[PDB]
Amino acid sequence: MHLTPEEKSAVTALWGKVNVDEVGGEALGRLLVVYPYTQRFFESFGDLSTPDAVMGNPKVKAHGKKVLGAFSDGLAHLDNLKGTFATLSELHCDKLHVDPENFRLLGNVLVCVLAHHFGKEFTPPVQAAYQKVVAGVANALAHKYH
Amino acid sequence: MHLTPEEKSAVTALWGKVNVDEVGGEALGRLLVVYPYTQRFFESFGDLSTPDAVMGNPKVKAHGKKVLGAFSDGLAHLDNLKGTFATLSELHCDKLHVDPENFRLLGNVLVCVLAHHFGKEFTPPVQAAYQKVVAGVANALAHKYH
Amino acid sequence: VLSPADKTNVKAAWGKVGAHAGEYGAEALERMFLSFPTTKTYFPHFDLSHGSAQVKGHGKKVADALTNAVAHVDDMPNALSALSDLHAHKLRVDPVNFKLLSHCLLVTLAAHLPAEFTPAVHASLDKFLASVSTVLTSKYR
Amino acid sequence: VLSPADKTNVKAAWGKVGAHAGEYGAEALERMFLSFPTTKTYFPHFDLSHGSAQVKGHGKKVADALTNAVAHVDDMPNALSALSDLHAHKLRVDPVNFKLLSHCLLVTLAAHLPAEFTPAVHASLDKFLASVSTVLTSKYR
Ligand code: HEM
Ligand code: HEM
Ligand code: HEM
Ligand code: HEM
Repeated sequence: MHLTPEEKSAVTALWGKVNVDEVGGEALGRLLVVYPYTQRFFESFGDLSTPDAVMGNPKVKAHGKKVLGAFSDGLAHLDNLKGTFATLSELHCDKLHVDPENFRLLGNVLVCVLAHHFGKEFTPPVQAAYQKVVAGVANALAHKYH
Repeated sequence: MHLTPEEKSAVTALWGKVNVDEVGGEALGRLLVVYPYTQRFFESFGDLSTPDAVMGNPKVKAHGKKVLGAFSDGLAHLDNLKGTFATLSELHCDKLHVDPENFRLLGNVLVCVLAHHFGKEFTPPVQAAYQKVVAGVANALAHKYH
Repeated sequence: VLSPADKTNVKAAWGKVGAHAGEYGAEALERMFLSFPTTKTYFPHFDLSHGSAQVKGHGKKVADALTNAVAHVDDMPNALSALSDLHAHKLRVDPVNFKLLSHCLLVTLAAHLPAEFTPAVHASLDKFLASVSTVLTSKYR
Repeated sequence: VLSPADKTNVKAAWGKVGAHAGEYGAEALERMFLSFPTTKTYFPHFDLSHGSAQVKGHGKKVADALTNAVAHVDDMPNALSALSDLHAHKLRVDPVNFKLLSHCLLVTLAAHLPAEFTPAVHASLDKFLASVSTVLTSKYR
């Protein structure tokens, strides 16, 4: 991707320390809490009436694991995000009807989760590389919309 | 920025009826009027305190001409907007310090001015095609920012 | 924040729209769907083809709310309350879309009111639509 | 709309920032300049190098304005009158930039308040920064 080699390594190096299980669920639960309008896509997940109901909803957590596993996969192909996500792009447009603005919201929430999770290790330059990656993933996922 | 053969035709045909001069001064003046904060870059133009003041300013008219002149040349190279605007992109960033967000605002105001001017011939499909072009151009001009 | 001048401008332009409101409404929706395809993600249950009755019908509802909003320009919050409820609790449209529709309404107005769409009125209308938008997403969170 | 719960959350969170406020504001700025390079177009007169004296200075000023805003959560328009003016009539920073800085402020806070940065507090802070932003650009036009 349009990341310097230094940035590419920084991303990878940190990602290795991420518990995709844990982080996916926190990232999708916080999206649902901070931006409640996003709940619109998950009526079938059950109760999302409160912060606590959202954070502890197992469908939330399981879907988060799924989202983040797909996210993790694109990290192995920073060079062909478009290619890694074409299928998922079509699915999200044609089958799910998700406005792609949501991909951007999720990207910023994830940045916040990584910062919370890593503290001081999530330095300005590391965040900057991560900002480039989340933007890259939202564009790749928005790519097949029509 | 993908224009179907028909979009390209539509763009081209309308543009051959545009008086750059006239349209340029109108688009730049409207910008200055609707989004007054954009006046931050043109203090030397004089008094831009009233719509009448803005619209009749000759500095605003001349500038609008310059800007739309360049715009017009890009229409000649829709295949390589990036390369065509590379130098202007570096100029806007390093010398002018213009937040690329202004290119998006100017593009939208421009669409408003062509609709105003052409009326009914400025159909939904023609607008869609111009929307692709102004975004392409704004993106080409923001490309070299760092 | 709408000045008296703005309110004056809006009442005036919307006045000339008059009876054509609903037509402009549907025109604006069409321009939106074509120009900004992502907005179609909110109408999967709609026939989005040219002249769809669904779009014509929807566009009339949208023009009617706007007419209602011009009539109560001094108290949009209360005048639009049920609509802000619906948007916040049911529809849940991401706020960037409001800016897309507002742009397409100005395009419509420009293309139909050459004499009336002066810079000053354009400026007023832009601000008015931004305010309606703020009202409509005021209860999001 | 800040509810009583939001206000408690913000005061709590910000109480915790305490004396590090200027250090967090400088860090937030540095984070903004690196992640969103177009925001540097407003600071052509600044040395944006890491640890620069202008950044540190500016950072404290932003931090202090926030502190004040928290102290006057119920009266923001009045508390930030001077800043609203300054931004609206002099600085004239496009409103999107406010969204970028708010994000970088939240990231800084998250990186420093492991215990306090819960989803509920995170939501409260996000809502608070959007309110501050709204006041600061409320006199733009
Ligand atoms: C990093 C961004 C995202 C990635 C990589 C991602 C990935 C995925 C994947 C892999 C699936 C399941 C695919 C399958 O059925 O085989 C999925 C389903 C889904 N996603 Fe996305 N997603 C992302 C963002 C979002 C966001 C922000 C939303 C809405 C806020 C969303 C809404 C959904 C929904 C509603 C489903 C279907 C769940 C079900 O199967 O019932 N996605 N996503
Ligand atoms: C379609 C997008 C635009 C194009 C193609 C464009 C093109 C130009 C050109 C050709 C010049 C002259 C540069 C030279 O001396 O070689 C220029 C200068 C300038 N532009 Fe841009 N421009 C665009 C948008 C804008 C916008 C939206 C702003 C601010 C809102 C802006 C601010 C300026 C300023 C302040 C100058 C210098 C004026 C002077 O020195 O007289 N430009 N632009
Ligand atoms: C100026 C801004 C807007 C106004 C005045 C407005 C007004 C309305 C009105 C009056 C209704 C119907 C209420 C009813 O029949 O009970 C409605 C419904 C709806 N609106 Fe909004 N709206 C606005 C913006 C938007 C935007 C930007 C979108 C998304 C792109 C949107 C999406 C919808 C949808 C999906 C419905 C439901 C349509 C149906 O299923 O029949 N609206 N709106
Ligand atoms: C959280 C929202 C913001 C707050 C609370 C804030 C606060 C301040 C304060 C307290 C000052 C100094 C006033 C003085 O000189 O006495 C200032 C100046 C300034 N602000 Fe804002 N600001 C905010 C957002 C922004 C954004 C997003 C930008 C641009 C990206 C920006 C650009 C500037 C600039 C360029 C100055 C003048 C700096 C100088 O030359 O010293 N501000 N701001």
